[PDB]
Order: sequence, then C-alpha cells, then structure tokens
Amino acid sequence: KNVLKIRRRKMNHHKYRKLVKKTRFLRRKVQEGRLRRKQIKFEKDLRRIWLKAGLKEAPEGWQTPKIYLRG
Amino acid sequence: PMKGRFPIRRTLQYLSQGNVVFKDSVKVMTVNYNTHGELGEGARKFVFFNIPQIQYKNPWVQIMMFKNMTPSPFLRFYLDSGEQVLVDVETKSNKEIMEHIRKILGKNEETLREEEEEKKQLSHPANFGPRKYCLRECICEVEGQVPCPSLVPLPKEMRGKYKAALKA
Amino acid sequence: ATLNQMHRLGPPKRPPRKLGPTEGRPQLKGVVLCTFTRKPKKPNSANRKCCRVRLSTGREAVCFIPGEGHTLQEHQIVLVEGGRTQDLPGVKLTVVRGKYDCGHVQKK
Amino acid sequence: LTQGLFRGLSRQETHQQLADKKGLHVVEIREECGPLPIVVASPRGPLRKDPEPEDEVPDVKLDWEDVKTAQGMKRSVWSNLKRAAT
RNA sequence: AAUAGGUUUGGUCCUAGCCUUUCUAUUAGCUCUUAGUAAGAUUACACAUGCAAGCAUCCCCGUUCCAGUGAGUUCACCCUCUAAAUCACCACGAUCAAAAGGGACAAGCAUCAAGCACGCAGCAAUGCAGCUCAAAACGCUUAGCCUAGCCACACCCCCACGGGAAACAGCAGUGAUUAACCUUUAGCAAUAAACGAAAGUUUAACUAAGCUAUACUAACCCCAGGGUUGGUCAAUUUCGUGCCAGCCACCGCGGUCACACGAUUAACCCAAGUCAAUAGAAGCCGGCGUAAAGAGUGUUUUAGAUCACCCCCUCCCCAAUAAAGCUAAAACUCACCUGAGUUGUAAAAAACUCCAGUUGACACAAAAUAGACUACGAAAGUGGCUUUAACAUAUCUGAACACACAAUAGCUAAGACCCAAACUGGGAUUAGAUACCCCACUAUGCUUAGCCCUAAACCUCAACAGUUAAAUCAACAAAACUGCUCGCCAGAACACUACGAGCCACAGCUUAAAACUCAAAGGACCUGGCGGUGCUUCAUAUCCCUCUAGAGGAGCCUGUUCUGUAAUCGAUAAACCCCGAUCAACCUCACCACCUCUUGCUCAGCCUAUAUACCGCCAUCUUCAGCAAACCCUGAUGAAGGCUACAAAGUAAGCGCAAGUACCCACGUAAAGACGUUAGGUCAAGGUGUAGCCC
RNA sequence: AGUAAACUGAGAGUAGAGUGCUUAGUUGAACAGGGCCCUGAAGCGCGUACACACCGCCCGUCACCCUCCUCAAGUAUACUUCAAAGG
Ligand code: FES
Ligand SMILES: [K+]
Ligand SMILES: [K+]
Ligand SMILES: [K+]
Ligand SMILES: [K+]
Ligand SMILES: [K+]
Ligand SMILES: [K+]
Ligand SMILES: [K+]
Ligand SMILES: [K+]
Ligand SMILES: [K+]
Ligand SMILES: [K+]
Ligand SMILES: [K+]
Ligand SMILES: [K+]
Ligand SMILES: [K+]
Ligand SMILES: [K+]
Ligand SMILES: [K+]
Ligand SMILES: [K+]
Ligand SMILES: [Mg+2]
Ligand SMILES: [Mg+2]
Ligand SMILES: [Mg+2]
Ligand SMILES: [Mg+2]
Ligand SMILES: [Mg+2]
Ligand SMILES: [Mg+2]
Ligand SMILES: [Mg+2]
Ligand SMILES: [Mg+2]
Ligand SMILES: [Mg+2]
Ligand SMILES: [Mg+2]
Ligand SMILES: [Mg+2]
Ligand SMILES: [Mg+2]
Ligand SMILES: [Mg+2]
Ligand SMILES: [Mg+2]
Ligand SMILES: [Mg+2]
Ligand SMILES: [Mg+2]
Ligand SMILES: [Mg+2]
Ligand SMILES: [Mg+2]
Ligand SMILES: [Mg+2]
Ligand SMILES: [Mg+2]
Ligand SMILES: [Mg+2]
Ligand SMILES: [Mg+2]
Ligand SMILES: [Mg+2]
Ligand SMILES: [Mg+2]
Ligand SMILES: [Mg+2]
Ligand SMILES: [Mg+2]
Ligand SMILES: [Mg+2]
Ligand SMILES: [Mg+2]
Ligand SMILES: [Mg+2]
Ligand SMILES: [Mg+2]
Ligand SMILES: [Mg+2]
Ligand SMILES: [Mg+2]
Ligand SMILES: [Mg+2]
Ligand SMILES: [Mg+2]
Ligand SMILES: [Mg+2]
Ligand SMILES: [Mg+2]
Ligand SMILES: [Mg+2]
Ligand SMILES: [Mg+2]
Ligand SMILES: [Mg+2]
Ligand SMILES: [Mg+2]
Ligand SMILES: [Mg+2]
Ligand SMILES: [Mg+2]
Ligand SMILES: [Mg+2]
Ligand SMILES: [Mg+2]
Ligand SMILES: [Mg+2]
Ligand SMILES: [Mg+2]
Ligand SMILES: [Mg+2]
Repeated sequence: KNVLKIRRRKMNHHKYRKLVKKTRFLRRKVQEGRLRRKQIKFEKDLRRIWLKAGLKEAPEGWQTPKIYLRG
Repeated sequence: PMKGRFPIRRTLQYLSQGNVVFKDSVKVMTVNYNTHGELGEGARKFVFFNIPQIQYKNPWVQIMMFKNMTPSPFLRFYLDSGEQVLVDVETKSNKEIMEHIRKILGKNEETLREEEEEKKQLSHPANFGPRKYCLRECICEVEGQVPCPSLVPLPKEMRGKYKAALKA
Repeated sequence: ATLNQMHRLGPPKRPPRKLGPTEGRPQLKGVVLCTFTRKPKKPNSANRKCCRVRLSTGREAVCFIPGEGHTLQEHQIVLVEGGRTQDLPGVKLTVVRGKYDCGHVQKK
Repeated sequence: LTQGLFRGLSRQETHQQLADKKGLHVVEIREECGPLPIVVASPRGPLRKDPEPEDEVPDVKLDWEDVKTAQGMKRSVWSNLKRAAT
C-alpha cells in the first residue's frame, strides 16, 4: 500500500507543531487564564454545597485548596 | 444469518409453542442445574430450550437460575400461599420435565379454552366504531341502509340545505 | 457484534438530520441587498447572476437568479427556495421568478 | 449474478433424487387441498422401515430477513409494490 | 432500504457515499367546469365590536361541564386502600373515581461520572453511617402522548394569599408576524348538557348553511392545463446562440451540424390539475491482514460462556527479570625508542602536528565467533562470565480510565566519559545548500534517584475451544471455516484538531466533536507509458575509442531567422533551412500603389478560412518484423492471457518481410517495405466537405 | 571498396539565367579491433501516487479573495436558580 494517507497526517502534524511553536507565548497566557477560571468554577461549586445545606459560611476550618496550580 | 446456535429459539413462533401456563399460585421458579455431567443433560437442555418458552407464557413469574450449587439438578416453585414444590429432574429429559411441571402446576386445556372465550365477549360484532375496535364504523356500511353521503348524494328532500329553503 | 453487545448498545441512532439553508422550510422571504455575478468552477464558464439577500430570519445569504435577464434592485422583496446551483460553490438558494418584485422571464 | 444463478439452479435436488437418497416417500401437503397427502416421489429401490429421526428442535441457520418478515417487523415502502405482469 | 437503477478508473474487481425510480403532507409558480363529502391561522404575539349560562314560587342547583390550545411535560396504566358522586331514602352492596401506598412508563448527549444526605434501626430518647450510580445515578437538551381517546395548561410570577397588571389558547372577526391567510351566517327542529315535579326554558356544544382544488367520490353537448423529450427515464423538427446567453436530481451540456441552452414544430406523462421547494415514510443478526474497525501488555471485578467432571501426549535445560561481583578483544591516556608527517577520498579543503608507528601499563563504554540455533518473557524486550533470588493461576472470557508495566526520544538532580552524536562552528559542493560529503565539539546514549507514558509499540491478523468436509476462495497477502466472548467500526476531508475533563505531564499526553466543503475518497489488480531502473547480449560506417576526408575560423555563392519596406504564401527538432523551385529582370505572381470592368474565358468566379473535415501524394520510426479476420483454450466465463521441440494450448486465411524481378552474377546496389506512431506535411498541384465574399 | 577522396563529362528546366539538382565515367586509398559513461535497441526482470501518459504528477511558505469555526482583553445585555425555607 502507498503512504498517501500517512503523508496527509504527516503534514497536518508538522503544521500543527509549527503553529504551536510560533504562538507558544500567547497560548501560555491563555492557558493561565483558563486555569484561573477553572479554580473559580471549582470554588463556586463547593460554596453552592454548604449554602444549599443551610450553612452561612464554610465549615469551621475549611480552606478550598488550589488544585490546578503547578505547585 | 441469525447469530448463535439454534436461532429458532429467538423467534416469536417458537416462543409461543410453550404449553406450560402456570396457575395463579406460582410466583417464583428457581432452576438449579449443573454445567457438566451426563445425568444433568436434560436439565441443561431444559434451560437452553424451554425456559424462554415458560417465561414467555408467564411474564410475571420470576425465574432465577443457579449453576453448580448442588450435586444434582432440581426445580423449586414458590406458591403464593407459602408452599414450596420441589421437583427432582436428574436423569429426566427436557421434554419429560416440561410434561411434569405442566401436570402439577399448569392450567389444563379446559381452563385455557374458557379464558379465550371470555375475551371474545369484549369485541361485540354489533358495535360500531373505529376499525381498531369494531368490524364496521357506521351503519351506512350495512347493505339496505341509507348509504354515506360521501359516496351517494342524498336526495334533495333529505338535505337541510333545501328543507330550510322551501320552508323559508 | 455479539448478541450481548447488541443488547447493551440498543437500536441504532440516526444522526440528527441537518437543516439546509432554508432551515427546513419550503421558501423564505428576503430583501435584496446587492446584485452581482459569480464565476462557476471549472470546467464551466459563465457570469451567473446572483444577489445577496437578508432573509426573514435575519441571516444574509447569496441567491442565484435563474432565467435570462432580471430587474432586481436593492431594497426589493423576493421569495427564495432551496436547491443548489451545481457549479456555483456556496450558492444554495434560488430566487422564485414571478413572486413579489421578481417577475417572470420575458419571452425571447 | 449470471454465473451464480446458473450454479444454484444446476445444483438443485429433485424430489426423486431426495427419495432415492433417503429411501423414503416424499409427501406433499397443500393448504388448498386440505390434509390430503400427495406422494410426489417414491424410492425406486427398497423402502426404509425406520422413520426419519424427528429432532425436537432443528439446528438450521435462519435468515433474519425471512424471520423479520414473518413477524411483521419488515417495513419497506419499496416491497410488495404493484408492477406489470412479468 | 426494493426485483432495483445512475455515478469513483485509462480499464477491471471490491468497498462505499450521494442521487434516481415509489407513497404522503405543506408552501410556491402556472392553470382551473359542476355536484356531494371530509378537512381547514405560521405564531402560549397583541386584540376593536357582538355573542358564547342559565334555570326556578324566592332557597338552592348550575356557570368546576362543554368548547379551546400544545406552553410546560414520565400526575395518563395496573395493584392496594379509601373519600366525594349515582342507585329516591339506608344500601355494610354494586357502580364510578380522588388523595395516599406499591409497581410500570419518551428521545438525544457519558466531552453530564460521580450525586452530596440522597439510608436504616428504635415506642421514644437516641443510636448506627449508611443511601443512589457505567445494568447509566446526577445533569443538560428536545418533544404533548401509548389517539373510541388521554395528559397538561387556561395572560405572566411552576402555585396565586399577594404582586405585575387588565388578559378571545369560546364563536365570528381584526392588527402585527410567517412560505403558511374560512363568514364579524341561522336555529335550538335533532342529539348532548344545565335547571325544573312538570308543560318547558337556555346553550357560538351542536345542527343546517357560507368560504377554500388540501383530499375523497361522481359527472359533464360545449370547455385542458402543467411538466417533460442527452443517459438514468416515457418522448424533438427547424432555426437562433457560439464555454456567451443559459441549463441539470445525478452524470453532464454550451468553444459554428447543440436531439441537453432560447424560440418553434412534434411527441411523451399525468390531468382539473400539474409538480418546483421543503418535510416525512422507507435502515443494527454486516464487518474489523491491506477498504472505516483487534484500540502497546497482563490481571481482576460485577458478570458472561460451555471450551470446566469424564478424557489423555512437551515438566527440566537454551538469549526472562532483579542484585552483586567479574573481563577477553578493541579504544583512550601515559611512558620509552624511532620516524617527520598524521587525518580526509570520486576528488579536495579545512583540521592536527606534545603528531604517527612498534612495545608495555591501562574502563562507571560496548558485549566478534557460537547463531545455518529459534529459545526466554505479559508485552516492551532478552544472545560476554559467575553466583543468589526467580519466571501467577487444575475451566475460559473479562478494562483508553481500576491495578501494574511499557522501545527510542525527552524532563529534573547528582556522577562517569572510550566512542558515537541532534545542535553549533569550520571545510567543500551549488544558481542557492539553513542539506546530502569532510572535520571538530555539545545536549544525549551510561550509572543512581525520580518523572514522562509515546511508536509502522505491526507478525497492521483479539482471547479461548474445534475442523480440513462441504460451496475451497472477489483481488492481493500468510488456505478456508465453526463455536463462544470481549474490544472496536459505519463516505471523504475538517481531525493524532477545537472545546471540556483527567494527568508529577505546562510548546505535553489521554479521551475527542461540530460548522463550512465535495461526489467522491478508498482497497486490490490489468494494460500502457516512464524510471538519474537490474541482469545478460548488442549496434559494424556504428553509441564510444580506433581509420580517411571534411564542417566549425577567411572570402564568396545560396537558404533561413531577424531588421527594413506601401509590398506574397508555404516548410521551419530528429523528420525545415540550393526545402514546394529539374529555378522570380517583364511574364511567372499568388504581393503593394493607382486606375478600370460587373451575368464577368466558363449554365460564373474566389491562391478567401479550416491540412484539426478530407481525397490525392508523401515524411518518420523502417539501417524495423511485425499486422490480423475467423476460431479454440486459460483465468471460478474480471480487466486480460495463450510459450518450453527429450515441447506444457494454441490453429491461423490474408498483408508485410522473404522469394522473385531491374541493373554487370547467385554478390552488391536499386526497388520494395504491412498495420500503426507524430490530429506530422500539403485546401497555394488538382479536386473537394463545411463556413464565407458576389459593384 | 571500385567505397571514401580527387578529377572530368552529360542531362532536366529557360528566350536567357544556379557555386543547385539528376546522372555517366576516370584515378583510387586507410582502418575494420576493443568497449558500454553517453545515444539507441533486443531478451528476461523489478518499481510506479504517471494515463493530456516524466515536457507527467505533485508538496509547502507568501500574496490576493468568499465561507465557516475557534481563541480572546474590557464592558454591556438577557436568561436561569432561591420559599422544595425559617421564626
Ligand atoms: S360514514 Fe356512515 S354516513 Fe358517512
Ligand atoms: K463546460
Ligand atoms: K452505488
Ligand atoms: K335551580
Ligand atoms: K378540551
Ligand atoms: K406541548
Ligand atoms: K402556568
Ligand atoms: K335543541
Ligand atoms: K398548486
Ligand atoms: K561478546
Ligand atoms: K499506538
Ligand atoms: K511491521
Ligand atoms: K510496467
Ligand atoms: K493527409
Ligand atoms: K488542395
Ligand atoms: K477548401
Ligand atoms: K504554491
Ligand atoms: Mg511498493
Ligand atoms: Mg492537511
Ligand atoms: Mg452535477
Ligand atoms: Mg471517465
Ligand atoms: Mg409550538
Ligand atoms: Mg361514600
Ligand atoms: Mg391517585
Ligand atoms: Mg464508556
Ligand atoms: Mg466538547
Ligand atoms: Mg435521566
Ligand atoms: Mg414544546
Ligand atoms: Mg391571549
Ligand atoms: Mg397560572
Ligand atoms: Mg377565535
Ligand atoms: Mg393552508
Ligand atoms: Mg344564536
Ligand atoms: Mg360546514
Ligand atoms: Mg446550431
Ligand atoms: Mg431545448
Ligand atoms: Mg484500515
Ligand atoms: Mg552473528
Ligand atoms: Mg483473565
Ligand atoms: Mg471501555
Ligand atoms: Mg493508550
Ligand atoms: Mg518508556
Ligand atoms: Mg535518559
Ligand atoms: Mg568523537
Ligand atoms: Mg558528552
Ligand atoms: Mg555498561
Ligand atoms: Mg517491535
Ligand atoms: Mg482480549
Ligand atoms: Mg468519516
Ligand atoms: Mg501522536
Ligand atoms: Mg491534542
Ligand atoms: Mg485542552
Ligand atoms: Mg565558414
Ligand atoms: Mg519566407
Ligand atoms: Mg508558417
Ligand atoms: Mg502548417
Ligand atoms: Mg506587372
Ligand atoms: Mg514580378
Ligand atoms: Mg485573389
Ligand atoms: Mg495532418
Ligand atoms: Mg539479390
Ligand atoms: Mg530505397
Ligand atoms: Mg522484398
Ligand atoms: Mg497539424
């Protein structure tokens, strides 16, 4: 069999890797922004739980951790 | 072709060929059989060929199977009164098993004939209505009666358009 | 697939039929925005008369004007139907000749 | 299609070939003739005395299209259409 | 999808999508005679006006129904229990049927995978920590439904005390809006409902009419239209147009003979309709080596299977894995002696010159031969030596995610460093050379400790059990199948992508769509062409060298190209170029300028266009030996193919070669030289099709 | 091989006109072996995404255009949910 199907995928992958390399500083700023909104969306979900259960503040001694940071 | 061995089992014709219709007392039927052994061969064919036919005729009876729990195969029926009926099936063929349970817990041909007759009373031939429920929709379909105006226009004298015209 | 697998997956699910440019409607009312000509893709050669209309749904689309000669102008009302113009890529609507402001083709 | 058709039609077993192969009568049952048994072929050689074994359930492979049609589950706007006499 | 059909290619077969043919509904165009019947806002948007609930000796009863709509949407069904209601009144009853309890009950999306109190016990107090969920919980989106009918809603705030606010989703009617467009009729005579003891009364329910080809039925002296006519697919004459104008559902048509465009003629189909657009009807038991698909490996769970008892024949050893230790060959380095160069190769340059050769000492690197063996391990992987530990399971199947692994590259940290080596630098090549070639050196390859989790992780062939007979089988590949199970696939491309989610991953990995687009994409073959394609054998004035005389340099002759001129044409790579011409001062002559003639030397004329309409006569391979009717056979009766002489499917008329003939022989030279190739040359030898000119 | 080379004559066509063409004759050699990079051919093979057939097909950057989609700072608008509760 010829490799024409492979060649189409080969060029797709080459152009994608080159695009990512050319815009890696913009994508890094976008990724940072998404992880922040992701952390906020997670904090809202936990706050919805204790508010709907009748509590006015988080359980005593609870601190929502940052589960999406590199550290 | 249809998948599996003996695909005839997965046809409505085959499933309706069961002759075992349990009495109203039967509530549960457990089947204990062994996967191997020459003396449990009839019980394996019973599970393979007949259980679908029994369940089809008795949709509300619970049927539960159990494999290799005891040395010999047997059936056990649980009745609504709390009575339990044990049936030893070791050495018997699947046809002898079907004939046995039919005799002790199946409705006879007389009881089944009567039930079918009481159903025919629900579709009275003299009633008029939709084809789904009645033979004829309107009396105009009966020969000799005044036919439907959609097929045979009524005389001008039998129409209100000209009764009111003459009267008015 | 085996009988167990077919039972577990259930009956097949047709892909939800996609609505065309008319959004599943016989015709649509439109307002002419501008007229122009389009070149067909090879091996055809012509200057096919088209127009851009604002459909009653708020969407703007290009429509082919069939027949020899038309008098459509901006701000005129037209009725558009389905049917793609085979050699005009992207043109999927056709003006109805003889309805609203678009009159019938003049004989010869 | 042509080559396959001629292969199938040329490799069919007549009723006389079936009677000779099994040494039994080939009896035909017609619904328009009621329960009247119609013998269509008899073995030219001796006639067996032992009946053909009656398997309670045949292990024959079924065609889903035939089964689906017999159960009224076959729905097609193109089947059973009226056509000119052929 | 069917009794199927059209469309992928130069061609065949396979696979596959799209479309055609059938039957309905709505809308649009054009058209339209009658009668009967059925049915009849696009919009839960806003509504002018009229009417739609009364009855009856006052109390009551009714106005909670009917009629309407489809916004919302598992309150509709079965069982248990039990109100209200009917049976005048009680009915320990029947009928009917709420609330409550149990059960059952739509679609799509798992890129919605976890929900977050969703349980149980106890008389209570209170105790336990459970409950639902990949057999789909939780969630989002869509939708009235299972139609003698049912459910839901009744302007909105799910509800309606309250609030917003002032209500046709009752009938008729109107505004706005949509492709979507019925009368501001009559009567309570029939039936149904309300009320009354009753005669009765009321009712936009209903009944009888009005409007409308949406449908059905029937009919008509006069009165037919619409669409089609390249193929699929029933049916076109003459003109116009000339890739323009336009046309098609698909394939396609139109570039001067257009059955495909427009007009016209005729024909075909249906017919008071026709059929353009839209929508619906019509679809899982087929597959996964190469077309989409066996997802890198193994284990188990809940389960499934019958391959588990019977009933049996490959235990141990060879290159599994981990740890520790070890070293034969070859390097590196150092030292002595010797040489003056060493390195690089198609050939150079650069590089080194504490360089090279012999000898000796000398690894945190890598493991000739054995191996023509075919073993070990789940796979990845594993082939120097020794030792220790050590290679799961007495049924099978069982996961992208659980659990544990997983070449190379790569990341983090600390070490080792012979050699190799991305990058980088230098040298060379080249139009350029960010390459291929040469040199140098780094990350890296090694060890240790952690990560990363990918592969053409492919023997592209899932595990287990069984068969070699039948139909052996599209093609190729590695013969064809059966049982059972899990995984996966459903035109191409978008896309190893976007988004979401998870992850020690931050230019990453895993999972993985849609819109716009096309009518194909794809798999395997056949023939031809081509190959800076292999082997073998060749060219006899012949491809190269060899032999002889020349051309290419000078002058002249002559052709051609350019330039010039008011001033022909044709040939114009081999196969044009002293060629058509065995021939131009006028003539020839077809050219240019000027002047003249018009039934004209001709029952006219044209050297006008088209050699890509042609005959005629030729160039070219050919300094060839092949061409081929009619048959036969092979390939499963596919495109196609057809020979072996100790012969295995080919037989072949005819044509060409050959043979004969001419010239001085039988030699040589002429002549001859098929079918085809270059739409090769010639419309200007002559003739001529088509088109054009005719003071 | 009576070839190449050299030399000489005649003819066709014109009224005349060629260093051209056609043709007769005279003198009269050298070498002839080896080889396959190049041109081309034959036999047997291999490959092929070309078939308008290698003067083929074909890939990407950039420019120029219509269609669709995604990301995205700040801001605005609309919608959903709450009482399925507590005193
Ligand atoms: S259906 Fe009976 S009168 Fe019309
Ligand atoms: K064209
Ligand atoms: K097809
Ligand atoms: K009253
Ligand atoms: K109603
Ligand atoms: K609704
Ligand atoms: K409501
Ligand atoms: K009445
Ligand atoms: K119409
Ligand atoms: K070794
Ligand atoms: K892989
Ligand atoms: K492989
Ligand atoms: K070839
Ligand atoms: K010719
Ligand atoms: K000529
Ligand atoms: K001519
Ligand atoms: K380009
Ligand atoms: Mg290959
Ligand atoms: Mg691409
Ligand atoms: Mg087309
Ligand atoms: Mg073709
Ligand atoms: Mg609606
Ligand atoms: Mg009561
Ligand atoms: Mg209830
Ligand atoms: Mg899943
Ligand atoms: Mg997503
Ligand atoms: Mg749900
Ligand atoms: Mg709705
Ligand atoms: Mg309203
Ligand atoms: Mg309300
Ligand atoms: Mg109204
Ligand atoms: Mg309508
Ligand atoms: Mg009235
Ligand atoms: Mg009416
Ligand atoms: Mg014409
Ligand atoms: Mg026409
Ligand atoms: Mg594949
Ligand atoms: Mg070796
Ligand atoms: Mg397992
Ligand atoms: Mg899975
Ligand atoms: Mg994986
Ligand atoms: Mg790894
Ligand atoms: Mg490493
Ligand atoms: Mg080195
Ligand atoms: Mg290094
Ligand atoms: Mg090592
Ligand atoms: Mg491998
Ligand atoms: Mg498996
Ligand atoms: Mg696809
Ligand atoms: Mg990848
Ligand atoms: Mg990705
Ligand atoms: Mg992402
Ligand atoms: Mg010269
Ligand atoms: Mg010239
Ligand atoms: Mg010329
Ligand atoms: Mg020419
Ligand atoms: Mg003159
Ligand atoms: Mg002259
Ligand atoms: Mg002239
Ligand atoms: Mg020619
Ligand atoms: Mg001779
Ligand atoms: Mg000759
Ligand atoms: Mg000859
Ligand atoms: Mg030519």
